[PDB]
Amino acid sequence: KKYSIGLAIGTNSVGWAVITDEYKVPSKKFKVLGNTDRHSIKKNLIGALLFDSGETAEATRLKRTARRRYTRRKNRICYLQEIFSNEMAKVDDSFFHRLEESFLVEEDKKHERHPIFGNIVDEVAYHEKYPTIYHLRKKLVDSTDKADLRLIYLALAHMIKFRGHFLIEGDLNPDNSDVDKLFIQLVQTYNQLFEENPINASGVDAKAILSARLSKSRRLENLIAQLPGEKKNGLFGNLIALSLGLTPNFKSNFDLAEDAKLQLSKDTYDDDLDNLLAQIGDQYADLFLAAKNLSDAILLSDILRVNTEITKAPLSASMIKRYDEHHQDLTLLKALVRQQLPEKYKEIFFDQSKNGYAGYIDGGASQEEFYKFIKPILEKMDGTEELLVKLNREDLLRKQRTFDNGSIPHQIHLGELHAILRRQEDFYPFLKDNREKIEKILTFRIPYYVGPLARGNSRFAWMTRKSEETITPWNFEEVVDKGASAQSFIERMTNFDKNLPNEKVLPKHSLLYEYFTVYNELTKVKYVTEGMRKPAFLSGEQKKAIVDLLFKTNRKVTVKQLKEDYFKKIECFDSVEISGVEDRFNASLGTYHDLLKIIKDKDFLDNEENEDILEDIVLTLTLFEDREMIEERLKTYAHLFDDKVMKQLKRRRYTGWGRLSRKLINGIRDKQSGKTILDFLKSDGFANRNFMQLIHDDSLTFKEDIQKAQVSQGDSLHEHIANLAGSPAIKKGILQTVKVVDELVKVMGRHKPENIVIEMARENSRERMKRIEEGIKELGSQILKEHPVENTQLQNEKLYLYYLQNGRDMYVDQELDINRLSDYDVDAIVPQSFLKDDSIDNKVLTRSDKNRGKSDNVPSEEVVKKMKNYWRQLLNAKLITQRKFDNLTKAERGGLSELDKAGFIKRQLVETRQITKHVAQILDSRMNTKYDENDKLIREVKVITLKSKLVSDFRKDFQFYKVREINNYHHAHDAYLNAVVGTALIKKYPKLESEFVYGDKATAKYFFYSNIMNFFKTEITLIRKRPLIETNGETGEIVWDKGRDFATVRKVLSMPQVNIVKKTEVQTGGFSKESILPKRNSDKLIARKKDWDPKKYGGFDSPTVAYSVLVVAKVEKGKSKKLKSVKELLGITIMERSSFEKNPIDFLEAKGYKEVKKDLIIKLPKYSLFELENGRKRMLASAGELQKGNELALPSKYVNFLYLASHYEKGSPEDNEQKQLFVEQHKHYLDEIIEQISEFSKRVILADANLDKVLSAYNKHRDKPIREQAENIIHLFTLTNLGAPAAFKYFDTTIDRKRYTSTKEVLDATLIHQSITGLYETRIDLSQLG
RNA sequence: GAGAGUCUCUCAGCUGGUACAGUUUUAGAGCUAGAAAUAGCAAGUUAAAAUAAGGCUAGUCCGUUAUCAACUUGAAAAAGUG
DNA sequence: CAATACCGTGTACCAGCTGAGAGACTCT
DNA sequence: CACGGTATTG
Ligand SMILES: [K+]
Ligand SMILES: [K+]
Ligand SMILES: [K+]
Ligand SMILES: [K+]
Ligand SMILES: [K+]
Ligand SMILES: [K+]
Ligand SMILES: [K+]
Ligand SMILES: [K+]
Ligand SMILES: [K+]
Ligand SMILES: [K+]
Ligand SMILES: [K+]
Ligand SMILES: [K+]
Ligand SMILES: [Mg+2]
Ligand SMILES: [Mg+2]
Repeated sequence: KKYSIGLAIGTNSVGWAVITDEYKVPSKKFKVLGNTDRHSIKKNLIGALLFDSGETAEATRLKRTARRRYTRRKNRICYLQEIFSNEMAKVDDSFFHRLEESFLVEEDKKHERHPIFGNIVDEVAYHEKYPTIYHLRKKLVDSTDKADLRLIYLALAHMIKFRGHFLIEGDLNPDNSDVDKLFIQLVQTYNQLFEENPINASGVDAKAILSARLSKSRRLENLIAQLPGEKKNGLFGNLIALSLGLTPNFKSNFDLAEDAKLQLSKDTYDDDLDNLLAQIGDQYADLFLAAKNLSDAILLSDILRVNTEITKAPLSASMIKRYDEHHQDLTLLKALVRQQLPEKYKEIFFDQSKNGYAGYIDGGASQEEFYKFIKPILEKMDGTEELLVKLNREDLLRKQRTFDNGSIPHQIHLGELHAILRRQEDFYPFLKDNREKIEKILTFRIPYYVGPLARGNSRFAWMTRKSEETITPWNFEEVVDKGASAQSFIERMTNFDKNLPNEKVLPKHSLLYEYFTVYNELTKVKYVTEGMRKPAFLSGEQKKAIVDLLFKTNRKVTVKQLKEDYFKKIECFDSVEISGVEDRFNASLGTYHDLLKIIKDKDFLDNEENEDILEDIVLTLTLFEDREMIEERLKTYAHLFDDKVMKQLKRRRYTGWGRLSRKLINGIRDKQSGKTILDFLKSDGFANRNFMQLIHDDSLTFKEDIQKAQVSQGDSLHEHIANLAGSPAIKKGILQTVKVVDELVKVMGRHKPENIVIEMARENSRERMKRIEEGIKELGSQILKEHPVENTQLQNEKLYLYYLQNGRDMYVDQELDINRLSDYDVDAIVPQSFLKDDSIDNKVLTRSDKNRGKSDNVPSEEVVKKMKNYWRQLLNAKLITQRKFDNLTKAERGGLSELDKAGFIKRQLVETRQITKHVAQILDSRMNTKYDENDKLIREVKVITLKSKLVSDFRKDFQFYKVREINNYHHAHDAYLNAVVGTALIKKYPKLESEFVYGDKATAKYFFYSNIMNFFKTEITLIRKRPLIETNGETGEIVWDKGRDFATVRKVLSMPQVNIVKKTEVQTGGFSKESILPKRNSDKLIARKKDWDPKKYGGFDSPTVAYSVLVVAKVEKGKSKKLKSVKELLGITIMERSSFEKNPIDFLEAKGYKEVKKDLIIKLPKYSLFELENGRKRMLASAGELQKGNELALPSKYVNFLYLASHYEKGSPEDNEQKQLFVEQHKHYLDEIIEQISEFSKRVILADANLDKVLSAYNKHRDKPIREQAENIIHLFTLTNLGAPAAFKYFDTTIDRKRYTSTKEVLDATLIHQSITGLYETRIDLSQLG
C-alpha cells in the first residue's frame, strides 16, 4: 500500500493527514485497550495535535539572577555584622538578634519588641531625633562626637544594603563638578579660542538654569535666551546642548563636510570626537572637554539638590530637603483644606481606598496616581500656586524611597560611608583597622566575566580558582584567577574554524584577518584600458602597491581613488574600467589605521617581525574588557612604546570574532608551492585564485588538509532540535512533528510513505516608544513636545508611521495632520503583488498613494529626487532602516527589473527559510538510510516543502474556504491539502524536484512561476482552456482528474470525525502567584517561611496544580472520626510535587486520607480527557475546574457560506456577483447554523443561561445586514470552541463565560488516554472504582 | 539546487554582573470626651527582615527553560505492545 | 452546588557570544 | 493576555 503524509507545523498545533494515490484519506479499525465495552474503534487518518506554546528561557534567567542578587546582598550584611560582632556584643549583646527577628509578632519574639535600643523611651527618642535614616546618615557624616555603635551600624548597613548603581567608572567627588564654575570655565575656553567673538556671561545664573528640573532643550533655550546675539544652534549653543545630553551637530559650526554628530551617552562618542578633532585640530580639544565636565556637573546636580559646602552628605541632605518640604507642604495643604473644603478632608487624609494622601502613604496609590488625584483639588482652591508648581515639577510631598533613586551612583553612598568611618574610627580601633574592608564590601561586585563563584555544582559557572578556599570580597584578586576566568568567559562561547575544527577563530579586528579580507576582495578585481585586448587581473606587485599607496593611507578606498591615485599616478592611464568592486571597497584595514594613530610608527606596523606582537595586542584588546587586565597583559610590551602610547592603547578596545583561524589564513602551506592562503591571495600568477578556489583546488594541498582536519559525539533527536536557531515554540512544534511522523509510520505497518509534504507557518509598544524617542531626539524635532503620545497608542499602524515620519508625507515634502490620519493612505514601497510584506519596514504613510507614481513598480524617480535627503535624515535617525531606504530609492538604480519580479514570485512559492530546511533534513535523514552501488543516498521518501500561499490560493480558488474560529479542524485540513497539492505538483512537473524536494529569460520564469498552479484549473484567463484530465507529459501517468478528485477533496474536508488531540502536559514554573497577600483567616494562604503562620504574617495563595491525582481511600468524618469511603481529585501543587512523588502514600496520609488504594492512583495532567453521556467530553483544567472537550463539526456548506457572507477575505466581478447571489439564495442557512450550534450546546456545552441569551440576541438583530450577522455568528463559536470557556460578544451583547467549577462528574465517567495522534486509545471506566 | 568569505543593516536566541521600586509583619508611646458603640482632633515621608517553600553537593552554589497518553519488563535509562 | 466579579510583581542599566533574513561584491 | 484561583452572595 502506497501513501503520503501531509504536515502543518505551527507554534500551537501540528496538523497531519495521510493520503493514498487517489488523494483519499484511509480509515482503519484501531484496537481500544481498557475496561469498557468498546474493543475497537473506526478512525480516519487525519487530525491535529494541539499544545501550549513553548516558552523561552528568559524569565527563568531573570528570576535566577534576582535570586543570586538577594543572596549576595544578604551576604554583604552578614560580612558587616561579622565585622561588628565583638564590640557590639560589648555594647548590646542582643542588637543583631532583635534585628533578625524584627519581622516576628511580639508573641513569637524572643527579645524586646523595640529593635534599636530595646526600650520604648530610647526608641521614641531616636525616631524623634532622626525621623528618617538620612537624618542619622547626615549626622554621622557631619558630627565629630562619639556615637552609639548601633547607630553607626545602622547607617553603614543601610548604605551597603542599598548601595546604588555601577554605571560610572572611576572616582567621584561631591564638589568635583560645580555647574557655575564649569560653565564659567567653558566660557573661559570659548573666549580663549574665539577672541574676536566673545560672550558676555555676567549676570547669567548658570546654576539655577542648568540644574533646573526641566527638559534638556528647555534649559538650553533658557540659557541661550540669557545670551543676546547667540543662538541655540551656534557653537556655544551646541556645546551647551552637548553638555545637556542632546545630540548636537557641530558640522555647521566648523564648516565640516563630515556630519559631526556628538552625543556623550553613545559608545561611539570617544571616536566621533577624535574624528571631529582630526578635521578642526587639537586646539578645540580643551573646549570639548570643558563641556564634558559641565555635563558631569549637571548630571550630579540632578541628584544632589543641596549646596555641597555646608555638608559632606549632599545626598542625605537632599533627602532631608525632601522630608522638610513634604512636612511644610503637608501642613499648608491640611490648613488649606480645613479652611476652604472641609468636607473633603476625611476622603483626602483618612481614606486608604481613595488616591489621596491616605492612599498615598498607607494604601496602594503611587506618586503619579496621587498627583493625578490631587491636581484638580489644588487648582480648585486658592493659595496652591507653589504647590501646583512643585506638582508639575514632580517634587511635591516626595518620599525618600522612590522609583527614581536608580540614578544614584554607588560613589555617593561610598563617600558618605567613608566620611562616617573617618569620623568614628577616632573612637573605635576596629573601625580604623576595618575601614578598607567595609569600603570594599560596599564597592566590590563579582565581575560579569567571572560569573557564579561555584565549586563544581553550577551548570552555569566557568570561574577558575588560583587556590581552594572561600572567596571573600577582600581576597577575590588572590583566590579567583581573573585572567583564566575572563578568558573562559569568551572561549566557551566562540566558534572554532569549521575548516580546522581544533583552531580558534581570529579576532575580527586582527591585522592578519583584515589583510586577508582586503587581499581576497582585491584579487578578483579586473581592469581594462584602450590598448588591452582583454580585461586583466592585478599582479602581485600591483596589489602590493595598491595596498601600500591606498589601503595604508585611507580608511576607505573608493573606485575613484583606485582610478586616479593608482592607475593615473603609476600606470599613466587617463581612462580605465574596473570590475569586481563598485563605488568603494568593502574590505579595509581599519585596525591598521587605529594602531597607526595610536603608536605613530608606520615602519613598526609594516615590519613583519612585529606581526606576532601586533596580533597578540589585538587579541588582548578583543578578549578582555577590563582596562586593568588589558594593561596587565600589554605590560610585556611596555618597552616598545612610550607611556602616552601605552595609555592610548589601553583605552583602545575591539569586539567581535571572525570566521577563520590564523592557521588557515597564514599557517598551513601547500606542499609543492610552500605558500599559505594569504601568500596566494597576495600573488597567484595570472590565475588570481581566491579563498574558495584555493580550498577547492585539487592541484593544491589545502583541500586535502581541510578534509584531514575534520573530526566527528552525535546529538540525540531532542538535543539536535534544541541546538537549532529559532523560537523555542517552533522547536517544540518540530519535535512533535517528528514524533507524529514516527507514529504514523508505525500505523501503516512500518511501511514508509512515498512523499512527506511539510508547510511551516510564518513568524513591544515600549520598543516602539524607545525607537520614536531616540529618532526624534537624534533628529532634533519638536513633534513630541507638540503631540504627546503613550506607548499603547503606537499600536495603531498609521500613528506609528506618522511619528516615524516626523509627521510628514513620505512621498511629498509637506506636513501631515494627526486629526486627519483616517483620510491618509498606507502604501507598500514595493507592491504587495510582488512582495507580500506588511511590516513597517515596507509600509509608508502618505497623503495619497497616487503620489507614489505608477502602482506597477517602486516609487518613481521624481519622488526619489524630491525625498532622498529627507529619507537619509530618517535613516540616520534610525526612523527607517537601510532596507526600507534602499527599497524607497531603487528607482534611481533602475527600479524593479523583470528578474526581480520573477524572483519575488518564486519567493512567494518556494520556501527558503533555514528552519524549514532543517526540519526537512531531519525527516529525510530519518526516512532515507540506505546507499546504492555508488554509495549515494537512496531517496525512497521525498520530503517536499511548500509555503502557505499555495494551499491558501488553492482554497480561495476552488472554494475550500476556511474559518479558523469554527473549530480546530482547519489545521488538519491544511495538512491534507498540502499533501494533495505537493504530490500532485511534483507529479505534474518532476523537474521542480530541485526546488521542492530536499536533497542534491526573466519573463519566461515570471510567466512560468505565476502560472505553475494553472493545471488544476479548467479554464484560465490571461483565455485558453485545459483538459479535464491532467497527466504527466513524459510518463503519461495521470495526476489530476478534474471531475473526480475535487469530489474526493470535498468528501475529505466534509468528514466530521477528525482526531484533534490536546497534548496533556504537567504544569511547571512558579509555585503560585507572586503577590504577598496580607494576613487573613483562610486556609488558602501559604507560608512564605516555615514558621511564618499566614494567619499572623500573610503569604501567598493561588498555587498552580502540577497534576491532579485520583484518590480512592477513606477519610475520617465528624467528631467520631468514622472512616468513610471517598473517590475524589486531589490537585498536587508544583511545590508539593517532589514530596508527593518521593512517597505518595505518606503524602496522602498526611493530607488526611487513610487506606489508600495505591494501585488505583491515576496521575491526571492538565487537559486529561473524560467522556460522559451523549459523547459529551471534558478536559481537566485543574483539580477543581473543567474545560470544554468536544469539537463542533459544522458541515462544509455552512462553513463556506459563513466565509463568503462575512467577506472573510476577491476575483472577477461576475464571480463576485455569483458568490453574492449564492449567499442571498442560501439565507436560511443562517437559522440552520444557529440550530446546529443550539443542538450542540444543549448536548455538550450545557450553559442554559448563555444559550438563551445568545438565542435572544440572534432573534434581536435579524434585521441587520447579512454580512454583519455572519461576522457575529463567527463570534458565537466561542461558546462551542474546545478549551477553556471565554467571554464573547454578539453585536453589542456580551456573553460572559460559563465555567465548569466542579470536577465531581469525571470521577464516574470514562477517562481516555490518547497516543500523540489520537488513533490509539485506552479507555478506563472510572465508575468501576470505589 | 547546496553552500563560503566580505560589507551594510535588521531580528532573534543563550549566558553573566548589578540597581531601583513594590509587597508583606514588626518598630516608629496617638490624644481627648465618653462605661461602651463612637465623635472631635493630632499624625503620616523612615527602618529591620523576607522575596519562590527550600535542597545538599554546604558553593558568596542550586531551586520557574526544554522533555512527559496508557500498558508490560525494567531498579532507572530504556526497549517493546495494537 | 450557582452566577458573579475581581485579580494576577514591575522597572532600569551594563558586558558578551551565536544564528539568520535581506540587499550587495566575489566565488565553490 | 487568558484562564485558573479566590471570595462574595445566595
Ligand atoms: K516576647
Ligand atoms: K539670544
Ligand atoms: K501607596
Ligand atoms: K518604601
Ligand atoms: K561596494
Ligand atoms: K573587548
Ligand atoms: K617605554
Ligand atoms: K513545562
Ligand atoms: K552569505
Ligand atoms: K506602629
Ligand atoms: K515533566
Ligand atoms: K497524549
Ligand atoms: Mg533565600
Ligand atoms: Mg523596600
